[PDB]
Amino acid sequence: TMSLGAENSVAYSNNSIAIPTNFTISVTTEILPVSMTKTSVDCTMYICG
Amino acid sequence: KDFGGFNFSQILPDPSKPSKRSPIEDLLFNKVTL
Repeated sequence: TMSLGAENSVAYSNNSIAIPTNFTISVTTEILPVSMTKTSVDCTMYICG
Repeated sequence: KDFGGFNFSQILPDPSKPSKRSPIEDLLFNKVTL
């Protein structure tokens, strides 16, 4: 049965905050299709020829 | 649940029932009939 991810119960108190010290610059990628091939089928040559 | 006075009890899951859903998620499942 699938795991939905790790369990990370975070330390919420009423007066404690977490603040970053360092950072990472991360480059992710994302692929999007924008176009198809421009096919075109004539009926008359297809159905009859 | 000490969130400064805010009461997220209607949206947090209810452990004292099965399926572990919030009250609002309970009424959302009971009000939609397949």
